[PDB]
Amino acid sequence: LREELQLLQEQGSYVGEVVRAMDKKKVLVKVHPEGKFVVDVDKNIDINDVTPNCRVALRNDSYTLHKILPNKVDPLVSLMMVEKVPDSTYEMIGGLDKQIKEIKEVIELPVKHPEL
Amino acid sequence: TKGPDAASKLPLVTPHTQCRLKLLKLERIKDYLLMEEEFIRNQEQMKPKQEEERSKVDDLRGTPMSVGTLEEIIDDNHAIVSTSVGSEHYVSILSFVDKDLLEPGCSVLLNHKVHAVIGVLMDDTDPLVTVMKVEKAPQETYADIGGLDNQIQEIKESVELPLTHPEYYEEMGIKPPKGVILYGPPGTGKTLLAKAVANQTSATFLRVVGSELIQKYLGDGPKLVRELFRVAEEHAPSIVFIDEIDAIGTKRYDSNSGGEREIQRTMLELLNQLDGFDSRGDVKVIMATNRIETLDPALIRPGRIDRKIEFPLPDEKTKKRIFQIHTSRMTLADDVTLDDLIMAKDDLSGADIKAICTEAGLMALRERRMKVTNEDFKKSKENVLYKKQEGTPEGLYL
Amino acid sequence: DKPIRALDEGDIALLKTYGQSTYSRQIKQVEDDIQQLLKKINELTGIKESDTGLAPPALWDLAADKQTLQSEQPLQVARCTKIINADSEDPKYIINVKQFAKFVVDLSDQVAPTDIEEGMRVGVDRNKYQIHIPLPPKIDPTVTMMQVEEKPDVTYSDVGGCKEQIEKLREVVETPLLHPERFVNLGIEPPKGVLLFGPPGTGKTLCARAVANRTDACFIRVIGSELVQKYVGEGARMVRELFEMARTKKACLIFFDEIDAIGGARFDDGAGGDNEVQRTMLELINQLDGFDPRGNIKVLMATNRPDTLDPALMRPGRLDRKIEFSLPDLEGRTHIFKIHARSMSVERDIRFELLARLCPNSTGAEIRSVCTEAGMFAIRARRKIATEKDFLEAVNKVIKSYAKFSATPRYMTYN
Amino acid sequence: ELSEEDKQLQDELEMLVERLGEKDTSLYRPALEELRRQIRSSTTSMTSVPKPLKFLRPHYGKLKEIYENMAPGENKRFAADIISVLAMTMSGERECLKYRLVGSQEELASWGHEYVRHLAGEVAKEWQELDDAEKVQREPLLTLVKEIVPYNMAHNAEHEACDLLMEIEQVDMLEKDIDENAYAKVCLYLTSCVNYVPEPENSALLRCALGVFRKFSRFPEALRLALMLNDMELVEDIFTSCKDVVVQKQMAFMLGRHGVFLELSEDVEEYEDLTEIMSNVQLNSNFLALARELDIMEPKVPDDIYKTHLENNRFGGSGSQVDSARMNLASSFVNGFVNAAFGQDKLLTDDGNKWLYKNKDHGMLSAAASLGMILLWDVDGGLTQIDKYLYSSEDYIKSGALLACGIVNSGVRNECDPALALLSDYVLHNSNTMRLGSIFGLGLAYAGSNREDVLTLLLPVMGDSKSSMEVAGVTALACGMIAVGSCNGDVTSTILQTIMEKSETELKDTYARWLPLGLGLNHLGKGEAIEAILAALEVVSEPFRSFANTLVDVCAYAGSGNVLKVQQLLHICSEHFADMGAHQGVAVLGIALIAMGEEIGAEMALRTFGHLLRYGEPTLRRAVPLALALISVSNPRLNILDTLSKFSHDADPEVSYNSIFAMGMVGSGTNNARLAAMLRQLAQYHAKDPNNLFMVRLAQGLTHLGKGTLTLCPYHSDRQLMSQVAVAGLLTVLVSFLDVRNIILGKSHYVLYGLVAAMQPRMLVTFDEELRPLPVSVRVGQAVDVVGQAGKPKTITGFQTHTTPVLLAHGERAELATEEFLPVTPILEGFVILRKNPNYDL
Ligand SMILES: Nc1ncnc2c1ncn2[C@@H]1O[C@H](COP(=O)(O)OP(=O)(O)OP(=O)(O)O)[C@@H](O)[C@H]1O
Ligand SMILES: Nc1ncnc2c1ncn2[C@@H]1O[C@H](COP(=O)(O)OP(=O)(O)OP(=O)(O)O)[C@@H](O)[C@H]1O
Ligand SMILES: [Mg+2]
Ligand SMILES: [Mg+2]
Repeated sequence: LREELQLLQEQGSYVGEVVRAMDKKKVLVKVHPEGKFVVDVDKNIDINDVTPNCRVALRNDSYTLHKILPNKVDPLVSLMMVEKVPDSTYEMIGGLDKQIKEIKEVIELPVKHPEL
Repeated sequence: TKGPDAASKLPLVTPHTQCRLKLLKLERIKDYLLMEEEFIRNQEQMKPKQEEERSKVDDLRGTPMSVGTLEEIIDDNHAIVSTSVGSEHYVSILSFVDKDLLEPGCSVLLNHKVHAVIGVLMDDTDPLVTVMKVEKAPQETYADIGGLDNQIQEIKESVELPLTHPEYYEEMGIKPPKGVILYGPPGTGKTLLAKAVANQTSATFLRVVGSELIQKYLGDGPKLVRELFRVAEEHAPSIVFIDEIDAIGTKRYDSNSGGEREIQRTMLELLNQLDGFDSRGDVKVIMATNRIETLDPALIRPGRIDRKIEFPLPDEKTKKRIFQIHTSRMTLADDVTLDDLIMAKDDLSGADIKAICTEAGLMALRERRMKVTNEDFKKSKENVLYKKQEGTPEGLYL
Repeated sequence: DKPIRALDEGDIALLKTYGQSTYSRQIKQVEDDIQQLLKKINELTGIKESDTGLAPPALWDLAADKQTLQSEQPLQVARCTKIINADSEDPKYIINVKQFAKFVVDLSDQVAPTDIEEGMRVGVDRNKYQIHIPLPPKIDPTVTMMQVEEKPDVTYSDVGGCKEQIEKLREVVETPLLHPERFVNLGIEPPKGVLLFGPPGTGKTLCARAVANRTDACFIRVIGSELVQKYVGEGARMVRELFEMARTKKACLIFFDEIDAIGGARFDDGAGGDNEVQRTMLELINQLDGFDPRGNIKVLMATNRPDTLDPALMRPGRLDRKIEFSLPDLEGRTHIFKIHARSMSVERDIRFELLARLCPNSTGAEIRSVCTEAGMFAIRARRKIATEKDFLEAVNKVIKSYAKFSATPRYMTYN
Repeated sequence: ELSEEDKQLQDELEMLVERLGEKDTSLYRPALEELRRQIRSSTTSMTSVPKPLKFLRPHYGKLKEIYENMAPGENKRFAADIISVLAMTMSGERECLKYRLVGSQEELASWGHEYVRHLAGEVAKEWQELDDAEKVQREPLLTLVKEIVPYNMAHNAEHEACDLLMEIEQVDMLEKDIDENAYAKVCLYLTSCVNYVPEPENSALLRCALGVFRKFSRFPEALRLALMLNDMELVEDIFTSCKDVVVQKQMAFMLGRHGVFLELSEDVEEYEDLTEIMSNVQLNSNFLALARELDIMEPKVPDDIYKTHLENNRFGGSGSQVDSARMNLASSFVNGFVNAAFGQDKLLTDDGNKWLYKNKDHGMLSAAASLGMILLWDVDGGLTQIDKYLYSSEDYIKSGALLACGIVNSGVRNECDPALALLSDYVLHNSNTMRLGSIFGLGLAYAGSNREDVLTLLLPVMGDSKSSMEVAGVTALACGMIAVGSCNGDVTSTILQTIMEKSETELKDTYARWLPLGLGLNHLGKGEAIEAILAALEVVSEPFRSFANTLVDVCAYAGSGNVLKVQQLLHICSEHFADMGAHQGVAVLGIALIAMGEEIGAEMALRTFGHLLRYGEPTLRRAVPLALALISVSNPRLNILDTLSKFSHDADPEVSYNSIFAMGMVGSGTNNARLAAMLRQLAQYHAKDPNNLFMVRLAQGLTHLGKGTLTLCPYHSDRQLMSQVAVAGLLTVLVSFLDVRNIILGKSHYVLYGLVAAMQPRMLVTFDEELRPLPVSVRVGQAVDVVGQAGKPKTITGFQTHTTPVLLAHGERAELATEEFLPVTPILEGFVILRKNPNYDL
């Protein structure tokens, strides 16, 4: 509980996109309301991992890049990726066995066994 | 100057057969890559000056560094700089900055606290433009194109030969063609030819969709086009490929359509970049479109687009070449007579031949065979070729 | 027919094993580790350090840069909106900090009240907002880059077949400047604007380049992408500052290249349309003619689609003269052929009249393309001299090969 | 899941395999007969899944033990066959091999193509797993190969046959098994695989292909592989075996192109014609025809080559009226190289003495050599003009005239040998300049000769204590390049004694670098005999011990592609510690010269050189551009030129100098207008420094060499045939260029003329059987193989139609578009002879 409280009182960190690395010690980032910033990188964070357009987190004091964070996705596009799969089944499709095999020759065979 | 950033490519390993020669060449590639890895790993490991220079300069400028827009140069060390919030500040220019680099409108690195000019940001390239640059050259080469000898020759004379052999052009007095539109029915090899020339070229290559150069905000479309062409200028020998120019190249017309007028403004900026006031320099443009008749005449006119390369539906010899190329990696039987597929008038294109080969492979896999036969190809022809509905009139003409 | 049977795991294993496997596994593994090795090299080098404005060490060598940093202080730029002048002893000064706010401040003791006039821009301290230094008047950067300052190498001898167009252009942009006395004597006010219009590639931009080449005055090549700004009313302000800069120069020249971009037709049935672009066009209209006379600012406008322009803009008070560039006649096309084949390594027997007659409806750009294609044909088969047959083949390849579908059997209809 | 037929077949297979539980008499013959029948039926069919093998997933442990106990006769052999077929799909490598090894022999053909391939792979695995500890297992594997190879030969599977025969290290059976329709495929496979296979298997493969080509009587190809092996005895054997006089003339043309001059006995008819063709006396004449085909008779002047009319004359009429010596030397090199081999110049032919009189000492030698180098391959024509300048007032320039002779006799030979006669009385001259000129002219005139008389005459110079250090270095390089790629024990011992007796203080100079040179120049392409060489050189002390070891390591593995030697050289380069960086520079040149053997290795050496440049210390940065020049001589690749242009503006003068020379060498003779423009821009930028201007003008001369009709490529025959003389010439020039200021910018401009030893022209002059020129329509294009190992001649695409003679740029080949003529040599390079087609009917 005390550790949670102490982590809570720490200032919230900005989140900014990445244009490109610049020095192996500095990163060009772009925060939401202000413009670009050439900022330092945290010791643990490796430069070869911060790729352009990767939505890093910067400290609120010196804008230091301290986390890589998940990549940005247009909110509207992310809603197009299904999470809860539907309930339809191949056994619930009647009379389309040939069609099912034909489509699975493209949707199942290549991804499962590209070696063929 | 900022010379071309040509895409990197590994040497082609041939034969493509699963033989020991391919193993030896690939292992030579692995050997040299391991040599490079060993050298680049032991270089910094044995590194025991300029550290004082860095500890002074970086400490003086400090982090983070704000990025502002230079507006005025008042004194030799004072400048009016507008921050990204639009607020102007009269700040000082520190000594460790090249005064010749400072120009009005340039992107300038300022201190976070006093906003004083600590440096100048060189690139400041729009991320939507730096993604257009090609880093990994496509694997398709001129050896993967069957037929199309005239088209390949024209494109080589346009965008390839001037780079390697400008002697002919300079000696005779021609300015080499600096604009090519690859037009024809879909699946004929336009994008394939663009991939091949990108693979072969030693100049920087920019790939555009003809639709990613279009932006939400009102003035960002033409501005993005200008940024793309300026970047092409920076890396002097450049090739700008705009696939599906139909998206913006459509004919100009008068209507309210508040978005369409911005569309036309973007295309107008494009044609200004191609041929307008001030020279364009040593940057070639390759444009591809299925429908050319719908393009604006001022865009495809000579001087802007010097050559119009037609990609017709392949003929018998060309189709035979496509089949030979695309079944090269296959294991053909002895009963296969490809000729029957090449003849007849199915109006099949190179993409159609590729799909025929793929579907013949799938048909062979259906019969658990790793080697294709004539019957598999015959089945694949009818299975895949069913594209057009009628396309023909009745028995009126004798 | 016989249904396709499924591919069981044993079948998959057999197909992927019952075949070439002496080197297939090794080749595939080598390729995969080759890709991984390439990724390793790219990651381990992976810097391409961005260039920054770091001067050579001997240039700065300044330990006093920190002294300048701490001693000198930043100043926000703000224009003194008004002089309050309470008693001429505690006058007070209303200033406007761009978009931040507006304030009532006093000058620092460094500057004198007579040196701070109303309306000028001054630097204010960030704490007490007190005036600290007068500043030169604002000059928009992009507006000063809109100027050319570098005459292109296109002379008037490189524009063939447009003698009337060139003479009418020089009558509006050159003659009233070099020799104004030829007009005031006759009491004629020369036109202050010209609209260059015609088919694409006929030579409007070439004539504009020639004008800029021998203007001898201030030439401003307006970029159509900068009058179109993101924010509302910024394009109109762009036009205002552009015209003000032109007025600062003595008898400036402005060339609105491709005026269709910001010269559309005003409308409201589209439920909003452009509005901002229409407002910028309306402000350009106001600057061209109306109250607040424009002055000695001759305006050049070019567009190869003039029918979409606003009738208010097309009105002969803003664009007085309307020079039309038409498809060159036979003599003009011969002149263009001679111009564009001057530097080529061709034969001396080329009948350029024949080639000009072989391209009935063709712009000058098409003639240049024909010359370049003739050179290309002479290069393909490696001849160092381009003969007449090369030019004929080029004419067929450029004009006839894309003109129409009137094939020779269909062309037998005429004799 | 399965089907009705599949289920029935599975049930039958399970019943057949389960019946083997007991020892009933009517079990082993019936069950194994049925299993054999089904397996043979399925395997001897199309590549369909072997349904019995898919159904069969039992354990053979009971089958193996019963094999051990039942029926010592044929039934255990049937069981062995069945389990071998089963384990081919599974992982039973050793067991699957020995089942066919000791089981029923029958034949491998009776099973199937896939079974044969799997057995071949397992046999290769076992052979690589079997050492010389026992030969008992080797013999039955050899017997298996005896049938595996003909199967592949008859079923177009020459790939697997060749691979297996390379694994077993035995390749004799290809001599007796190759057919008429398949010799080209296997021969091309070997000639491509030789480059990448390491020692000593490459030489064995080369001689195997040589024997195959001799058996099939493809004599020109036999000559190509003989020069690849670099052994004179088999070349003589091929020369004797050549019964067709047209092929004799063709092989004489190729021998002259390679510069191999073998003594011909009078027993061979038409000896005089072959000798005069091999002396290459006709070439100049053909060149003249070449030029008069392109209307490029008129020679050029350095003023127009520099295009002073385009350079911004910032100082007009006040800063160009002074003629410095160094710019005059550069202009001499230009008004030479550019107009070379055309038989005429407009400033050195009509105003000779006036030109030479504005040169001092070194300029005299340079201009005298360039006077001979303005007319190539005309011994009598060259000497008719060179004699007067040999009779000059300043007798010190006499030596320069000898260079002219040595630079005129280059690429040609005369029966009377004017060069040997002219320099025999001048080699022993006591004057340092006189002896230097004599030895350099003798070396240039006699490149690749290996004549014992000249070597013996050159021997006493090494032992002469009076001879200066630069005289000793030039003598060593001349001895090495007269004995290129021969491992001459006489020259090796002489140079070893000379370096052993040399003192450290006298070794510290730059010219001592030329002492290993000739030693290394004696051992090009022969890395086997260099163990003794390195042992002998280990006596001398470091750092020059390491320097000489590195240099001889380069010279031994010239184009070998030995990646282990390259790894050693890269380790040398990467060791971050003046003379210490010389080892790293020599090792960088070593990576270059080893990697230039293969296109893939060269293109990766590009990336390694880039990494070295962007992450190396100053000495490596200076060294790399020489390596880049070596990699792509006369091959104006745009990426290389762009990197060199980027580094031509470097703040390190040596790096910029080396980059400029790399521009000159890589773009030499290509007449690249882009390279010419970049060189003009570099001249404008570097207008103040005399050295940068001198070297940029030298690069312009190199790139305008012969008005674009000359190349310095040390490679021939589709870049597969190396040239020892050319490799030696570039090696000398580059190692001298390792110290630009002291050697190139010092007293040794004449070393540049060593490039003329590598000066080889490009044409497509076509001759008839009687050697008259014959115009033939030729289809010219890129040699990009659109196939795999189909044996095609790279399937020339990018076609263009030409009439001979034709100019072929580097990387672009030619083919005969007319069936009316048949070329004796299928490689259309240089001068060729076309036989009228007897098959063609009008
Ligand atoms: N002439 C050809 N030779 C070889 N392959 C071809 C040829 N034409 C088409 N193909 C094959 O077709 C594939 C798809 O064609 P491609 O991408 O070039 O289409 P396109 O002509 O640009 O069509 P679109 O109008 O859709 O842009 C290519 O990847 C290539 O493998
Ligand atoms: N009369 C002429 N003489 C010589 N060249 C000409 C002539 N007319 C046109 N050209 C050529 O046409 C080329 C392109 O024409 P230009 O740039 O003037 O197009 P435009 O008609 O203004 O079209 P847009 O509608 O894009 O504004 C010029 O580079 C020039 O070489
Ligand atoms: Mg496409
Ligand atoms: Mg125009």
